[PDB]
Amino acid sequence: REGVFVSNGTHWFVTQRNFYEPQIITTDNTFVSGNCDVVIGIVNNTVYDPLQPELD
Amino acid sequence: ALQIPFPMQMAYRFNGIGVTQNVLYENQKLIANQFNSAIGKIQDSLSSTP
Repeated sequence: REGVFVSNGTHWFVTQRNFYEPQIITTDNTFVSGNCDVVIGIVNNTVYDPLQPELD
Repeated sequence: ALQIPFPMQMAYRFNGIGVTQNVLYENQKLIANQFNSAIGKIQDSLSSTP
């Protein structure tokens, strides 16, 4: 939604563009669009959803 | 100067005019073709215009 996917060699994060402040990639800060074979250069990683661990 | 891949830069600009960036990643090929054609016609237009 805002920022860029940044990797530090082994882990992926989302960070605002103008100042480094890494956050975990979550369902809250990303949005979905179509299947993942049309975009070029797409990569794989876990996008945690905060509702599952709570299991309310 | 901080380097950034050119398609991500254009996604930034698309976002700037109020169109979400997924619109660019799904039409990267088409957009590149339109841009190439426009740049090609500029020189011909400048030369034929009196």
